[PDB]
Parts: sequence; C-alpha cells; structure tokens
Amino acid sequence: MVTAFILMVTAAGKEREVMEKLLAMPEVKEAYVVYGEYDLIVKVETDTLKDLDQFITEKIRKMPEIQMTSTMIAI
Amino acid sequence: MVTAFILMVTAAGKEREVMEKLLAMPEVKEAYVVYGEYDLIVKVETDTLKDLDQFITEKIRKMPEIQMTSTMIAI
Amino acid sequence: MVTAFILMVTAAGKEREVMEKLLAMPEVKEAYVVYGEYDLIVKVETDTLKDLDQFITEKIRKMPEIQMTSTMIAI
Amino acid sequence: MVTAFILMVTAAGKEREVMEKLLAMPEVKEAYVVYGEYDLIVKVETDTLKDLDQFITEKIRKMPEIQMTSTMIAI
Amino acid sequence: MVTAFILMVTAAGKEREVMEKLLAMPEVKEAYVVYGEYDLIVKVETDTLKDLDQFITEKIRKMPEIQMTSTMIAI
Amino acid sequence: MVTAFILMVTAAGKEREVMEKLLAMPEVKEAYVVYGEYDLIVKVETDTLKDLDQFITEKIRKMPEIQMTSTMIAI
Amino acid sequence: MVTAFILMVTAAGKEREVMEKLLAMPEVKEAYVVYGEYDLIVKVETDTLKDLDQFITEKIRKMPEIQMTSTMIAI
Amino acid sequence: MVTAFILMVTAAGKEREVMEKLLAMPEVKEAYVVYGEYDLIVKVETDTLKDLDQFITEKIRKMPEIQMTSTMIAI
Ligand SMILES: CC[C@H](C)[C@H](N)C(=O)O
Ligand SMILES: CC[C@H](C)[C@H](N)C(=O)O
Ligand SMILES: CC[C@H](C)[C@H](N)C(=O)O
Ligand SMILES: CC[C@H](C)[C@H](N)C(=O)O
Repeated sequence: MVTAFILMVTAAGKEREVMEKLLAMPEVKEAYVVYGEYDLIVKVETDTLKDLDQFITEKIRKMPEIQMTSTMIAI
Repeated sequence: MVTAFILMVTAAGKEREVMEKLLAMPEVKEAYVVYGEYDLIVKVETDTLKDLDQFITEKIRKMPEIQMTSTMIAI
Repeated sequence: MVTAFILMVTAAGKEREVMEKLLAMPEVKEAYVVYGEYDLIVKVETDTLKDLDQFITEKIRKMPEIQMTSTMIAI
Repeated sequence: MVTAFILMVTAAGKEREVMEKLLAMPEVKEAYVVYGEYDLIVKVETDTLKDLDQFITEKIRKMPEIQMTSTMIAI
Repeated sequence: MVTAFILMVTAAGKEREVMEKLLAMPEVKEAYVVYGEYDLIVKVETDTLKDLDQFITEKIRKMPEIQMTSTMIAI
Repeated sequence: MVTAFILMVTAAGKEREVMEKLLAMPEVKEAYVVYGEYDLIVKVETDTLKDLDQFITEKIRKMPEIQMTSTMIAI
Repeated sequence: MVTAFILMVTAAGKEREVMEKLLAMPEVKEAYVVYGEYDLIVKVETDTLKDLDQFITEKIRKMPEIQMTSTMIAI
Repeated sequence: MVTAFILMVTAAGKEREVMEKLLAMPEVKEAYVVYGEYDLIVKVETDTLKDLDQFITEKIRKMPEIQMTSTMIAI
C-alpha cells in the first residue's frame, strides 16, 4: 500500500472548493486548508505507486485551480 | 489577540488598488509595497484565530486582484 | 481546537527514533517518515493556539535531534 | 530612510533568544517569532542602504544561531 | 553538440499533449512527466548553442501549452 | 547614483518583446534573455533609490508579462 | 522500476570529482555537470522506492561534497 | 561569442577582494558587489561555449573564496 501527503498551492479563494472536490475522491483520506506557502495539505492512500502516479496526472493536474504541488511519500 | 504577516502577489497594475483596500480595513496594522517575489507585506491583528480564519479566507483571498498569499502567524 | 501539520528535518539517521518519541506525545495524532525535502510529517492538535505555541517552541524545537520545523496551521 | 523586513531561519530552539538580542538593537523596530518556513520576521529602519548592509553584515550574518535570511526592502 | 535539460510547467490537462509534441521532435532525446513543481523534464541535444537558442526560443517557449521553463545547459 | 540588476521571469514566449520594451526606457542600460530560473536580466541606473522604487512600481509591475522579479542593488 | 532525476548543489570546484563517483554507481544511468542553481543532474533507476531512499541516504547524503539535493520521481 | 552572468556567494568579508581578482581577468567585462542573496554579479564573455565551460569550472569555481555560483548564459 502507498500513503502520501500532497501539499498544494491553489488560485486565491479557490482552496475551499478544491478541497471539497478532493475530499469526494476515494483516494483522499484527509484534506485541510492551511496557512503558509502551501494552501492545502492532502493525505492520499493508493494500492501502488503507479496508482499514485495516475492520481497526480489524471486528477490533480487536470484541475486548473491547483498551481504547484509537492508530494511526500511515506516510507 | 492574534497577529500575522501576510505576503501577497497582486495582478499587474493593481498593487496600489489592493493597498487602498487594505488601508481601509480595521484589521490591517501596517502595509508596505516591497521588492521581490511578493508585491506587498501586511501586518494584521484579530481578536481570535477563528476571526483570522474568516478575515483571510473571505476578505483577503477572495479579493479579485489577489493572485497568491502566504500568511505567517506570530507567537 | 487547533490542528497543524509540522514538516520536519531531523539529524541524519534519527528519523525513526524521533518519530517514536513524537508518537508518545498526546498532542501528536499522526506521524510519518517520508521521502523528500522533509524527513517527517506530523499532525498535531491542541485545545488553543497559545498551547500550540508552547508545544512547538518549548517542546518540539528543543528536541536535540530536530534541526528544522515548518508548521502549517489548519483553517 | 530605508525600511526593510528581514525573514530569518534560526537553529531550532534558539529563535526567542535571537529575537531578544535583535530587539535590543536600535535599528530593529519590531520582531516576532512566526510559523512557517521562516522562524522570525524583523522590521528594520536605517538612514541609508549602506547602513542596512552593514547591519546585516556586522550584526545579522555574525550571529551563529541565524542560518538563513531573506531581505525585503519596503518602498 | 550541446546537451541541455529543460524543466517545464504546462497548462492543466495539457502535459500529455505537450509530451506528444516533444516526442516527435528530433532534438528531444528523452522526456518524462515528473512529480513536483514542474510537470516535465526533457533532455535535448542540438549541434550548436545558436541552434539551442533557436529551438528553445521558438519551438519550446512559444508552445501555447507551456507556462514556464527552466533550462539547464550541460558541460 | 544607484545601479541595480533586476532578474525577471516572464510569461513563456514573451521574454523578447518584454526585453525590447525595457531597452526603450532611459533607466535601462542593458538587458539580456537568459537560460535558467530567470528569463531576463536587466541592468538599471537611477539617480536615487526613490527613483528605483518608482521604476519597479510604475514600470515593471504594470507589465502583465512580467511574473516574478528579484532586484540586487550594487553597493 | 523507479526512475528519478536528482538535482544537486556541490561544494564549489568539486562537481566533477563527485560526478565521477556517482557515475561509478550501478543505480546511476547518466550524470552531467550543469549551469544554473544546481551543479549536477543525475538520472537514477532502482527496483523500489525503498531502494531509492536507501541510495540517497547511504550514498548521496553521505557525500560531504554534496550540499543540497532535490529529487524528482519520474512517472 | 558567449555572454553569461554569474551570480556568486563568497566567503564572508571576501567580496571586495574576490571582485578585484575577477576584474583582472580578460573574460570579466563587468563585476559588482550587491545587496541580496548573492554577493556579486559578474558579466563574462568568451569566444565559445567550450571556453566558458573551462573558465567557470577550472578557474572561477576553483577560487578558494567562492562558495557558490549560478551562471546564466545569455541568448
Ligand atoms: C488560509 C491561508 C491561505 C490558504 C494561504 N496559505 C495563506 O497562508 O495566506
Ligand atoms: C513557532 C514556529 C517555528 C519557529 C517554525 N517557524 C515552525 O513553523 O515550526
Ligand atoms: C531562453 C531561456 C528561457 C527564457 C528560460 N530562462 C529557460 O531557461 O528555459
Ligand atoms: C558549470 C556550472 C556551475 C557548476 C554552476 N551550476 C554555475 O552555473 O555556475
């Protein structure tokens, strides 16, 4: 199994709507709007790294409101 | 009382327009146009953290001219 | 209640031992060793902001093994 | 007169003692320990740019506890 | 021969579209979608530096889907 | 007198047109499109720091094609 | 299989000697000294994520000449 | 001809002495001590890219007083 945290910067004022969309996805276990350089922190759990790759490319990167991400995979 | 410093990037030709909105807000204690990656730095104070949350999420991040923000809460 | 995520950098080879010490703290709700710029991601919760201030400055940052912390307070 | 905000990263656990030292300097108008990538924010005011550079050089950079800094001159 | 690595950020939902354009170009030796701040990394080779200049300025930076690039020329 | 170098990131494919506009300004002495994290490097010379401040706010920041800048003042 | 690009900053003047050491490692597929903020780019391939972390930990991070690194896992 | 701008970080208090040594090199066309993240900005010109490669790696980065360099090649 894979557990990872994705830190994201979103367009100003869209963090809440983006968070709600992410929370509705099965891969997403937790999501919070936060203070600092990043706007959202999202915890995801997938069966494989390939699945995590697909979550990033097929879900995250197709959302225009998300601008910059940093992913940290638990080990 | 909660004190925080907010770094902001505004749309081109709008940093003065944003400063004018900021300098009319009760929560804004000081505001400066600065050199660098960010256009402005603003020191704000609210009674509680819940109030800061509302202020930043609603009055700052939804301001049309704002493109990005990074808030540093102080101790 | 205040929720925050602490991104940490520990001295080399101390990640695991630091994590076990953190997991013993009542404020720590989740802790993970991760691959990336940061060595650990820790979810903490306190009753007030003043308590978090105390926990981060007097407990967490005083741990000999911890070199850097970047705390993201949740809205 | 030159006004500038200096963001600094300190050795973990030394931010308060550093802030107190800084607060004792005449050029320092305000100083706060903050959450985020940076640990301290300081507002300084000097008569000239020359004096600002001398300040960070003779005082700031000569403080072992201070590890990294970013200066933002106010306009 | 000049070799360079180009880090690129593309518009949302366009990273595959860009990869398809890149993988049809003679100058592209390898191309990968990557995690992080950048969406793709591409290794290119040209006969001369003047050719690289033309290639990057005209075929890469004018590509409609490209939002930002950072090119690292190799020795 | 003040001499400074301004490093800038521009929208992809607009670096040349931005450079031409800057070169036409009396304050600008040299300008080059460059490889790396920055897209343009511009050398400016003004009578006072106040004039440099005005160049940044009234000229640079009103140009939508310019996205992020870093200014280094000679001393 | 996991493929990743590692960008590194080395002590000034030690980049080539470091590159040669890296090139002697089986996990390293290619390596180049480059212009820019980073001094070296290395492409590595390991069977697992676990092995990638062990690689940078046992080899990369244990090289005194290497001062800073940024890893980008390829999808 | 190849033109490049080298952004440098020197050991503390060595900026001026490093600058005078650089000004003596035929490749160096302009050199300035500056306020900011970098200590010096140096404009250099060589007849070919291969010569610049040699100049930066075998001359510049071998200078004991220089700690970091980020070279931006001009188009
Ligand atoms: C609510 C905080 C927002 C999202 C941003 N991260 C900031 O610090 O300003
Ligand atoms: C109290 C905050 C400390 C100093 C650090 N900046 C952090 O966010 O963890
Ligand atoms: C010509 C280079 C462009 C402007 C950008 N700086 C890059 O490195 O890709
Ligand atoms: C040859 C390039 C060196 C290593 C450094 N990255 C620079 O740009 O100055």
